[PDB]
Amino acid sequence: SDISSPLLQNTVHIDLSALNPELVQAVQHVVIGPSSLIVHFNEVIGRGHFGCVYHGTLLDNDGKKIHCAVKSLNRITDIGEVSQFLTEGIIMKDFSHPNVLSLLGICLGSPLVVLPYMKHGDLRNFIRNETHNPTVKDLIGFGLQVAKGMKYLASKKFVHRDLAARNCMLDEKFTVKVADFGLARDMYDKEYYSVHNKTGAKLPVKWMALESLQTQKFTTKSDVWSFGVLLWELMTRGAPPYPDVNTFDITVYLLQGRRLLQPEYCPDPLYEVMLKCWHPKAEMRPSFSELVSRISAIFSTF
Ligand SMILES: Cn1cc2cc(C(F)(F)c3nnc4ccc(-c5cnn(C6CC6)c5)nn34)c(F)cc2n1
Repeated sequence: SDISSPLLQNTVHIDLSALNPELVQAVQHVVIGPSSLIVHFNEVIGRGHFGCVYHGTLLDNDGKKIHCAVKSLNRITDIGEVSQFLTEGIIMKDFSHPNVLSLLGICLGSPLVVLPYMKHGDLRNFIRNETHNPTVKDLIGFGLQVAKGMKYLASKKFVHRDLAARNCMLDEKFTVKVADFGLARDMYDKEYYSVHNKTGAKLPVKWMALESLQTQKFTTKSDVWSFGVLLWELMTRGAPPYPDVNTFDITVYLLQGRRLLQPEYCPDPLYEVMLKCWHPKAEMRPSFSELVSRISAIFSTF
């Protein structure tokens, strides 16, 4: 009734006055009460170009304290670009898959992206840790899990656009979740991104398909490309792709027909899968449901 004590569902109207009405109801379904979440600003567990990520404490229908990471959007200053960002990714609320990063809620100067806590961090930093010992079968299992969640996202006609081993997280059961999409989309390691200078688009050149560099029209076939590079990172346990090829001549490398070489510890049937995902004709690349068929057969056998 008042300016000072409005109901929670109305605080979407108040603190997000630049939002679509369609989107007002969308983020009205996913509001988090401030008295139900404590944000630890004492330590940052993640930094992105829109803001930092903090450890949080979400309180549910019972007092149960579920750990979380809470993504801050403080650095995006324009309260109309914020509204655009919520327009891009609120569709995450409809997604539910064991291999996909879910969204717990949006709290409320910018809003707060409340996401499940990932005990083991991102997929790349895990496979690169000296003190970690994943076998060959393990890393293929990781590439199996991302293929499933990708197959789920592909079924929603959803183009993630930035599939890479730095953008998939690991919970405490080592379930891989595709992340870095929607409200979680950001640049969590700036080194690999080119900002286009007409479109503001952010480009992960080492992971983008060849048609994506020529046109900037991302598709479901272009994530298949990014998935085989993801296979490549796993088999090299997180090595940078194309260390002898800087971003500029990357197109010259791929227009010649040259791809990433077979790693020392990648089975030939798995490296053959990589080459099919990098086919110059996008419509002839394997689907994510065909990928899950091939990788499972490779993951079981030796
Ligand atoms: C302990 N924990 C931290 C979390 C961060 C997020 C996140 F930030 F929101 C997020 N969503 N998708 C992604 C994809 C990649 C990264 C990411 C972060 N760091 N890195 C390494 C430097 C490159 C990649 N984060 N991320 C999350 F949802 C849950 C989390 N749990």
